[PDB]
This record gives sequence, C-alpha cells and structure tokens, in this order.
Amino acid sequence: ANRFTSNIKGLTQAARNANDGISVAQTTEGALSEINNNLQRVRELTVQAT
Amino acid sequence: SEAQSRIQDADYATEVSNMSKAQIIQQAGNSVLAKANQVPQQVLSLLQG
Amino acid sequence: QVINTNSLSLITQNNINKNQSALSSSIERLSSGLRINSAKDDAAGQAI
Amino acid sequence: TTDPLKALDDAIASVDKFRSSLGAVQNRLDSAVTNLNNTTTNL
Repeated sequence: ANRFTSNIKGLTQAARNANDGISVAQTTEGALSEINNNLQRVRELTVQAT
Repeated sequence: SEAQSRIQDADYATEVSNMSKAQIIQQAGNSVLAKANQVPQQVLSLLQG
Repeated sequence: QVINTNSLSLITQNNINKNQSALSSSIERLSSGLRINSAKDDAAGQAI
Repeated sequence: TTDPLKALDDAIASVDKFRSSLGAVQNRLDSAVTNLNNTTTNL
C-alpha cells in the first residue's frame, strides 16, 4: 500500500506536469500563427511590388 | 479615373457578404458564450445534493 | 462498505473529464467557424 | 517661385511617407494586441 500511494502521488504530479507542456505548446502556436499572418501579408506585398 | 477606380474603391457584393458573415459569427459566438456561462452551475447541484 | 475510497465517483469523474475535451472542441469550432483552429486538429489540413 | 509644381509634388510625397509609416505602425500594434490576448488566455 505504501508503494501504491507513492505511485499514485507520482502519477498525479506527472499529469499536472504534463498539462504545462500543452500550455507551452498553445502559447507558441499562437505566436507562430501571428508570424504566419505577417508572412502572408509580406508575400501579398511582394506580389504587388514585382 | 478608371485606374483609380480599380485601385481604391470597394466591391459591394464582397463587402455585403463579409458583413453578413461577421454578423452571423457574432450572433452564434454570443449564443455559445451564453451556454458556456451557464455551464458552471452543476457544481451547485453537487454541493446541495 | 468502504467509504475511504468511493471508486464509483472516480469512474464518473474520469468519464466527465473525458467528455470535457469534446465539449470544449465543439464550442471552439462553433465560435471560430473553422474546423482546423489549431495544429492539433489536422495540421496537414492546416498546412494545405 | 520657380518650379512650383515640383515643390508641391515633393511636399505631397513627404506627407504620404509619414501617412504610410503611421498605417504600418497601426497594423503592428493591432497584431501585438491580438497576440497579447492569446497569450493572456493561455496564461
């Protein structure tokens, strides 16, 4: 039972840690989407300029 | 004048379509917002029993 | 007769947490209007 | 005043430069606002 308790606590903390990776991924994805929009407008401007 | 018309003026069909799309998006999103705001209530039911 | 563990409640919470993701996805799709709203959705659809 | 129309043309171009830079800054700030909103929600 002591080993079971240790495993349960460790796994719960592991899931808590796992959520942080999802948060980081979401933030970086939003930033990359903004960069994508900027690049798209730059491409449109270049098409107009050439 | 024709060139400036092809440059600066807007196409009314496209603008009307965009306005309609934006209006429908706003209304739908606001209804879903109302549903999401109604979501948290079941915790009160859990507490009361 | 154990009351120090109520496993039935644990199963119910697990099912509710499972449903949570689908509910959130449905709300997000309805609000945004796009089925590919993130790379987790398809991302091949997103690239194309 | 000699070559008046050239003077007016360069003045108009000089104010157009400022206007274009200002609009670019506007778009810059709007994109910054949107990214900040997304980051705040994630945090």
